[PDB]
Amino acid sequence: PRKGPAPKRPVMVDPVYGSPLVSQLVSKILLDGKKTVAQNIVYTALEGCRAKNNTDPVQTLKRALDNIKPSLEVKSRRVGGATYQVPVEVKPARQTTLAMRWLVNFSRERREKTMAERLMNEILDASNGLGASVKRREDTHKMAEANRAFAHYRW
Amino acid sequence: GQKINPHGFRLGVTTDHKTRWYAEKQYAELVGEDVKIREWLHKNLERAGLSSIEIERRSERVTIFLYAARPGIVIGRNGAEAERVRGELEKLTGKQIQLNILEVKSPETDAQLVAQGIAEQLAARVAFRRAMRKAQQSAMNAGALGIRIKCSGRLGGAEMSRSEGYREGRVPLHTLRADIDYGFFEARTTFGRIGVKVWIYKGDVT
RNA sequence: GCGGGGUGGAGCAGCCUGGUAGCUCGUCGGGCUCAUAACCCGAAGGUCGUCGGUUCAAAUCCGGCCCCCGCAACCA
RNA sequence: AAAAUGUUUU
RNA sequence: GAGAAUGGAAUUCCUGGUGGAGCGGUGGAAUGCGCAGAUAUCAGGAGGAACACCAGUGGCGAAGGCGGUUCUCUGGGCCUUUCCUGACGCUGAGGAGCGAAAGCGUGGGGAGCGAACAGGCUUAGAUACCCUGGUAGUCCACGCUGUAAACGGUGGGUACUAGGUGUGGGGUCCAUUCCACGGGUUCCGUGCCGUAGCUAACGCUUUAAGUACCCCGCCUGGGGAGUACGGCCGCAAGGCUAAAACUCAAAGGAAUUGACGGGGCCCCGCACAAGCGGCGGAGCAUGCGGAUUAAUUCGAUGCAACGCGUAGAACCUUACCUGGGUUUGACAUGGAUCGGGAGUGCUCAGAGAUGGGUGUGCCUCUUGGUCGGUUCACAGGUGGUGCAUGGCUGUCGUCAGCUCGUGUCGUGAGAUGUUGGGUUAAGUCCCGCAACGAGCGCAACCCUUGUUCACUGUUGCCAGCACGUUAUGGUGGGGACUCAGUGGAGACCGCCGGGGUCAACUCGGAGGAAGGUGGGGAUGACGUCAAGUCAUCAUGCCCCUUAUGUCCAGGGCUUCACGCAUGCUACAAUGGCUGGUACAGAGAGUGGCGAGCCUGUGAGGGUGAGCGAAUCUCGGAAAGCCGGUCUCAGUUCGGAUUGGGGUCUGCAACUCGACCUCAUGAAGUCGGAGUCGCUAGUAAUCGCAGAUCAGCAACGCUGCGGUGAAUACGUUCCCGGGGC
RNA sequence: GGCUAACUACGUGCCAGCAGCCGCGGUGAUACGUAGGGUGCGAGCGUUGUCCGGAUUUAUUGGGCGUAAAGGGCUCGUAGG
Ligand SMILES: CON(C)Cc1ccc(O)c2c1C[C@H]1C[C@H]3[C@H](N(C)C)C(O)=C(C(N)=O)C(=O)[C@@]3(O)C(O)=C1C2=O
Ligand SMILES: [Mg+2]
Ligand SMILES: [Mg+2]
Ligand SMILES: [Mg+2]
Ligand SMILES: [Mg+2]
Ligand SMILES: [Mg+2]
Ligand SMILES: [Mg+2]
Ligand SMILES: [Mg+2]
Ligand SMILES: [Mg+2]
Ligand SMILES: [Mg+2]
Ligand SMILES: [Mg+2]
Ligand SMILES: [Mg+2]
Ligand SMILES: [Mg+2]
Ligand SMILES: [Mg+2]
Ligand SMILES: [Mg+2]
Ligand SMILES: [Mg+2]
Ligand SMILES: [Mg+2]
Ligand SMILES: [Mg+2]
Ligand SMILES: [Mg+2]
Ligand SMILES: [Mg+2]
Ligand SMILES: [Mg+2]
Ligand SMILES: [Mg+2]
Ligand SMILES: [Mg+2]
Ligand SMILES: [Mg+2]
Ligand SMILES: [Mg+2]
Ligand SMILES: [Mg+2]
Ligand SMILES: [Mg+2]
Ligand SMILES: [Mg+2]
Ligand SMILES: [Mg+2]
Ligand SMILES: [Mg+2]
Ligand SMILES: [Mg+2]
Ligand SMILES: [Mg+2]
Ligand SMILES: [Mg+2]
Ligand SMILES: [Mg+2]
Ligand SMILES: [Mg+2]
Ligand SMILES: [Mg+2]
Ligand SMILES: [Mg+2]
Ligand SMILES: [Mg+2]
Ligand SMILES: [Mg+2]
Ligand SMILES: [Mg+2]
Ligand SMILES: [Mg+2]
Repeated sequence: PRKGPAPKRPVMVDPVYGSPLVSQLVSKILLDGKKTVAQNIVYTALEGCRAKNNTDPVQTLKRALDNIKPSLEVKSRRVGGATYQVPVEVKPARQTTLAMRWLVNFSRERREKTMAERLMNEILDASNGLGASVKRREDTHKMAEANRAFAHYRW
Repeated sequence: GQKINPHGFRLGVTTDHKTRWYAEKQYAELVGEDVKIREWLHKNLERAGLSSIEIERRSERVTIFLYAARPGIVIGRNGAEAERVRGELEKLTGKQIQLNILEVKSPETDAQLVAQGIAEQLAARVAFRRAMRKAQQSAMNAGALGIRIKCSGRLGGAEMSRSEGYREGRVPLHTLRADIDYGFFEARTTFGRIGVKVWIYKGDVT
């Protein structure tokens, strides 16, 4: 807004796994205002993760988030009579938000039956380095590199 | 066009209701008789000049306070007119009416009578500017802290309608603790009717 | 006489040969606008001048006819 | 970056 | 100023070397050029034109104008004490000459630039802007033309009338020098500020647009028109001189205040952006346009009409249509006049209105209440005009503004206050200030919510005490807790620290339930839109009066090739079905809310307590959790449509009600261009209650709580607005 | 209607018409038409034409030319002043 940066609500931690990441994940799933449904989905996905690999589900979620985190992304610019795609570096909070949003959206887009282990499959694939989320991260980075010539328009 | 009634705005806060009775199975019919009483009194006692009609009820007995500038018309000769109006009131309602008529200490300060007089002058075809200035000057001679008069309509018998107004002093319409008396009347002329609104800032109340 | 042309509302493609009738504009319905024009998104629109023949099948092939063009209609 | 127009009430 | 020679850089072209894929150009591109070697790069050469820096705040010229250097020729200006002539001065019609650039003639030259032109782009078109090319021309010589916003839009000469302060030129004086730095002073320029004065104002003001005198040019409303005719000039283009008819009642100058700007600076709002969920597609509900109809009553029409007047159209409502009745009328008020019943029960005819029967028939009193006719007055109108109005409302807009008194400035409209700096959500304050003040707006006072205290204790509550049918605060009882509802307390940048010239404010911290306005509502300034409403009411005028009044039955307002708008249910697995099991708030109720039991598959029916309600009832909250099941299927998704059987309300559910049940099982696979809402207990979703209401087309509206997010770097862009 | 002394009703409804200029008439017309009333004049009263005035709007008395119409593009110079 014009007035200034609005305050941010503090992020709570998940009672079970003790990480703000899982709370952010459930709040991102969180369709229709059904917190209990969303975190049932999230807990089921994390338990499926620890079932298929011995490593900790919170650690595998973290690894997936780092594999989906974008470093820079392009935004539209109205310089002159044509629009430009100016690449801009992404702050850690913004990139965590982008990673979570992409993870959730592509989990919803996956072909498997149930959301819980659609999200589980997507998390495992991202942690390994595969999947639609990682593909989108690579594509956005590729397009930022293609339009890298406009790094001097940053303000 | 977009201003609230001052009396309704301050109702319950500073000013009080004109009717004081309680009934929960007859409420509508008591409202109807009250409407009949007020319409009858207004239609048949224009000459006296009615500031307010205040209605109370105890048990099938109605009490009417008539705040009038000149209760000479209401009382007639030795209370004959008072008796006849009371009798018409029993005829209209069917209940025991106890009617008492009260003065207004400063008719030049009560807004309703001020609108009464301004509308009467307009009907008698007095220049509206002169009438408004006279009412304003009289109000401030009495000692009101603020006057505001607005006459809207075919002022001076013209074709287009105007909204001419006068004011000086202070009339804080937005202040609830401000004691603002509001009056309105309609001058019935050969050219429709003129709406005269008067706000009078009596002072500040708790 | 010789040669060409006639296809949605208009102007133009589809004709060696048969089977799938296209582009532009306009018409109509919806956006954009205060409103119109412009622009944006969707749709309808010609059984092919007419008669007859060929052929399983004709806008297409063949003939007659109607309309529009061009050319020719010359030598004393 | 170019991006037009605004009949006749009484 | 004229002539001649001549200097260097840069562009272009040429030749050569090198080197290789683009170059160029724009808002973006393309035309164009380039492997036949461009662009680039280096060397050499040719040619034309203009002269960076010096260089402006400056110099010169009668004006137009004048910038490389050198030489030749030449014009004018300025100063000076002596010197000379002795009014020889000034201006100047006609006339003559000079006169930017473009243009014309003959010849020359031609690098760059560049009308015309060609092409590319943009565009609805683009005979343009922009791009690539490019001829006259630009250059030279000699002529011609003779016009410019040729402007200081200000003719020349002269004298006088405060200053202040830059700068160009010539003298002269002074001190230290025995230069020059410096100061003065004088004469002539050239700017700026500014007094008197002048001007309609803007402004001018010793360089006058001041005060005066001399001479010249010129003006007499705007167009027609600097045009026609004639004449002169010219090679031509054209120039000069210069009307009239006709037509308009203005044309115009400066300035003021507004609005607007594809003007600036500074700001703000879910205005973008960042996000989440939608609408536009499907079915249905609802409003409207259109069409239709005997009627589809009327109003609303960009935002600010379209789930709007309607918080309830089967009759009624109802204003519309067909038809049937009625005429002082369906209803008022007042005079008379004949009266005693009025008013009604049962019946008859009728679709009903209504009409005919039959029963019943005033209270006072000798003159009232009540009705009757005949009239008489009169009523009646949702008939017209919202552009005759009042009232009420929308709206810009919760936007931060809009004005006044006095003073002052200006001839005046008008200005100042109300500009400026800082700040604020705020014309909120602070600082300065020809302003000093005040008013309506902002804020606060009000309601609600968040903490807490006192008081009261039922119909509310149950910590300690005594029983209760096992059981229910059921019981005696209790003021503890909760709550109910009255009255208080509490927040004020008040405290601490920093910033802030200080000052307003601002940042941080403590305390605290709450901190910088804590959240929300009520509240809508001066005015705008001839905004809406004559249909809520009221009303000016006009219109109807055996009809535009009024009564009634039936019909219509519910039509349907279509279009728009607001919603609802969806398209499924974060889901459907099924069993179990938790947690609300706010409300309503006597023709009402109805428990319990019985009956039915169910809507419901039959009985039927209780409660005018902190008591009784509506009552079940739903989402959620837990178990089972379905397994991605146009489905065990979706529930449209259609067939059957019903229930209830109502005089009456055909047109045209809701609901139950059985069967049927449509489109719909997440929706084109476009578009909407929202910044936190919000969006999203989940149920509940109320108004109107016999019933209900309610999925609407107004509220209520449950669950409960993501995101806001930021102001560049879109929309609206605010100050200057 | 104002200049300009003297106003109302009825009829009409941008029609009929009025006007010297400004303008009037679109349903309340002091501006049209009529009537009552009024005003100015009066054996006259209006209209038209023409002239002067107002017009300092050709300014000798008595105007102007920065931006309102108006300084010649500039100078030289003849008559003249
Ligand atoms: C037609 O008669 N003459 C010619 C003028 C006129 C005369 C009397 C009236 O009473 C009205 C009008 C014009 C209309 C125009 C209406 C229109 N509207 C209906 C959409 C409109 O475009 C707006 C608006 N958007 O603002 C309006 O102003 C409006 O509503 C309005 O006020 C009107 C009137 O009532
Ligand atoms: Mg021959
Ligand atoms: Mg020469
Ligand atoms: Mg320079
Ligand atoms: Mg200069
Ligand atoms: Mg001598
Ligand atoms: Mg000459
Ligand atoms: Mg030239
Ligand atoms: Mg030439
Ligand atoms: Mg030549
Ligand atoms: Mg060009
Ligand atoms: Mg010049
Ligand atoms: Mg001139
Ligand atoms: Mg001269
Ligand atoms: Mg002079
Ligand atoms: Mg000087
Ligand atoms: Mg002058
Ligand atoms: Mg000429
Ligand atoms: Mg001007
Ligand atoms: Mg957005
Ligand atoms: Mg739809
Ligand atoms: Mg309608
Ligand atoms: Mg109407
Ligand atoms: Mg209006
Ligand atoms: Mg209307
Ligand atoms: Mg307030
Ligand atoms: Mg209107
Ligand atoms: Mg009416
Ligand atoms: Mg309807
Ligand atoms: Mg009650
Ligand atoms: Mg907000
Ligand atoms: Mg007079
Ligand atoms: Mg009349
Ligand atoms: Mg004269
Ligand atoms: Mg004259
Ligand atoms: Mg003059
Ligand atoms: Mg002069
Ligand atoms: Mg001029
Ligand atoms: Mg001159
Ligand atoms: Mg000349
Ligand atoms: Mg002489």
